[PDB]
Amino acid sequence: METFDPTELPELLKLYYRRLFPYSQYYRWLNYGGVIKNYFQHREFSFTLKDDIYIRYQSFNNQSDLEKEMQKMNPYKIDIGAVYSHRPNQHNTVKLGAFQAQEKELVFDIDMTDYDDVRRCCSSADICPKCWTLMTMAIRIIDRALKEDFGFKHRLWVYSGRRGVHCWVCDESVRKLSSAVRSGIVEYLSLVKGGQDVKKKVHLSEKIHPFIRKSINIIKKYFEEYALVNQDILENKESWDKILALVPETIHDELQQSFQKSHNSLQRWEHLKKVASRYQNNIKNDKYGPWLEWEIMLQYCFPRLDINVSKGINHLLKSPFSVHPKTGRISVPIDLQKVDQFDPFTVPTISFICRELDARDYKKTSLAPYVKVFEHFLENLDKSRK
Amino acid sequence: YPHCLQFYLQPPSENISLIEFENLAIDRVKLLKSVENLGVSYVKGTEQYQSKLESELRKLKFSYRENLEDEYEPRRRDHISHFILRLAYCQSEELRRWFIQQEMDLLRFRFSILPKDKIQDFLKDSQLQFEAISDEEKTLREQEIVASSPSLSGLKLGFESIYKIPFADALDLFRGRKVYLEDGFAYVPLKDIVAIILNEFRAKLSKALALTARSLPAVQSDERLQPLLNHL
Amino acid sequence: EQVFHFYWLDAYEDQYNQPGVVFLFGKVWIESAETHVSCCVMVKNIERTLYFLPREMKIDLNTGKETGTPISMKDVYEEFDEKIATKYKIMKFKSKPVEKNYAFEIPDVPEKSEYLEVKYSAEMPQLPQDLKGETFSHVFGTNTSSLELFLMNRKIKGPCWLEVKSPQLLNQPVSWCKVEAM
Ligand SMILES: [Zn+2]
Repeated sequence: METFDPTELPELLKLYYRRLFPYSQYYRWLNYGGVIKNYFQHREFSFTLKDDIYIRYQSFNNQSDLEKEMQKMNPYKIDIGAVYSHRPNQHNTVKLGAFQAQEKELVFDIDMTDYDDVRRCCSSADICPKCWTLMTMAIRIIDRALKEDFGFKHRLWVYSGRRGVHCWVCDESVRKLSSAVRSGIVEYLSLVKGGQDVKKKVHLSEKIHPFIRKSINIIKKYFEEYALVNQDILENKESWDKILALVPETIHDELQQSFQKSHNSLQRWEHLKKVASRYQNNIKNDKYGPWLEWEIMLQYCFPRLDINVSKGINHLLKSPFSVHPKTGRISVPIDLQKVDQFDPFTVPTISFICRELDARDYKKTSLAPYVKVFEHFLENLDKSRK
Repeated sequence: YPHCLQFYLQPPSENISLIEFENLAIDRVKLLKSVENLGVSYVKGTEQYQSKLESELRKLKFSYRENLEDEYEPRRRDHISHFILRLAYCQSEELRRWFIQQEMDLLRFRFSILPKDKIQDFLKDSQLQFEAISDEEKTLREQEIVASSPSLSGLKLGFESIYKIPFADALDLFRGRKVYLEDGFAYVPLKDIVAIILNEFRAKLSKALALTARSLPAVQSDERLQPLLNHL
Repeated sequence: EQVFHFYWLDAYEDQYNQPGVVFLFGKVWIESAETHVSCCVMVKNIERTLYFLPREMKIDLNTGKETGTPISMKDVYEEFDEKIATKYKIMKFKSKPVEKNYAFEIPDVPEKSEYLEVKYSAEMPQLPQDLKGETFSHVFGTNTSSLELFLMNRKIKGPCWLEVKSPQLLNQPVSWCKVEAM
């Protein structure tokens, strides 16, 4: 997954900035009806032209000159940036050390490289439907997390285009909470804690957290299908050798015994469960628990979190419907209403949306559908405004 | 037992007797030193640690039964006592430490005896979210509360008036996965209520404390308050 | 042009007795006795300098209300032209715009601003210090000290060796040194 020729990108942005951007809807979605003064003007942008010359201190008063300059330059990477304490483009006027970042929309990102600890379907630049099963399942848990135990309803979801998916939520006041709260929620959702260094990455303690209960109820509906259908992870020495090396040892030979007398990958896990029923997670009491087996399942499909992007007030990320030149693909709105019907391969690139319009507004092609999610969130905002 | 238990605030600009001034000074300092000693002797929950203190403290005129608005005697004594000793320890970290730490533990103790209804209602009078659940929710959410946290054993959780919260100040009860969640309105036993009360108290208290220490020179032009200027 | 080495110790001047006039004093290498002897230096060409800090509006100075117009360096230059000559009859001047800095006790003005740097010889008299115009906010550099002006312009590090490039001789010696150079 990438782009194949930067030759078209100049003219593509040339037309896009001209007549392919919800400058009305965007000015709205940012300024938020202008309910606050010096609200938009300090809401920052960062722009990146040829050779990736990324530059801070970018902002314009209202939609008109915003457009005019966007079309004057056509930046090739655009980050929305927190409303810092004062005038961004005139930052160096006040006494130094007095310009900082007050209030930021709360951001989240999850990578596909996250799953690379076991991901064997495709590469770091190439994908397939198998890994995308994760981009279909993981978001469900994270979404419903904020949908049922965080008292928010201003959620918005996008897939970057190459690896990550984004969530730029602008909740009533969370836009204006302390970095401490950021780190807090991060710590909260950071359940399976594993990169490429530690093996027993989940020392899940005894008593569960009902959050984890709903997590499980989601796991036993969407993991095993992908696992033993799209991968059949018990296929050769390679995969399960990246598996059995996190396990206690009293039975650690029976699993391989089931490994290499096989014509499928089902009775293996079946006898796994069986011996677990005769295994003792607790030598003390009669609570034979799914600690290790479900740690296995979850860790093999769990949203790996970032420890610095979901707390900092300096990392800025892309704009709604701003092109990712290095995939063609542009920001695709993602919804629970669409999680059951998404495919990454069919959704269009900048090249493809261009060839779409290369045939008045977004009101003709599938871009009006794609921004139905946008204007839907905006509708909710109208309902958010009293 | 008295209204006394309250979060210190709003210096009471009366005008008073010089005698009563130094009296309150000495009294309160005695109480402090004592509490420290009594504490370091035993462990907290021991009933000596209760009996002895609830004897001494009641002896020095600070905790009796119901009376009028604020000009009841012992609450007034507590009030002016603190808001004097404030002028005592504004000249070290070690000092300000010791003072904070001691007042902290005192308030802990002196507060741990109020009747439950008085507890919750005075919390209500304190700030906004300081509000209680309905015990029906105990039945409704026993699974959630018990299985969620390891801070409770079995099914025998007493009839504690559990509390509704904003997560925005739960900043450790939840990130450590120690509580059930209802849209950040987590429900936690009284223990952590005391904890959080005491922590916000420490914070706000230090935040005030530093100010006077940044505003000393006034006393420098008097010498009646020469002992407590820096001589306790 | 000719030149000759010497040293300098004293730096004396006075505004009133004569403005735009400085005096330097020190030692001068002399070959006749193979030593250094007395001499001085008179100095003309002293420049009062101003930094015009602006507003960004045509605000009525008699009621204090904005009106909705930006400011150009041309604009403040115009108000200079037609305010100095309005009450001080500028004979000729020179100026450039510069973006400069300030970090001291003056309210609400920042360390990064527009300024119209206006030079002119000390010949012209001075003004009220906190002066302002209808379009601009203030001007720094009114009560300046010609001495420190020369110093912090030419950046001299205190006592040090010097020589005299382009030395032109004076009208009538009024110092008491065997030699003199203007
Ligand atoms: Zn693949």
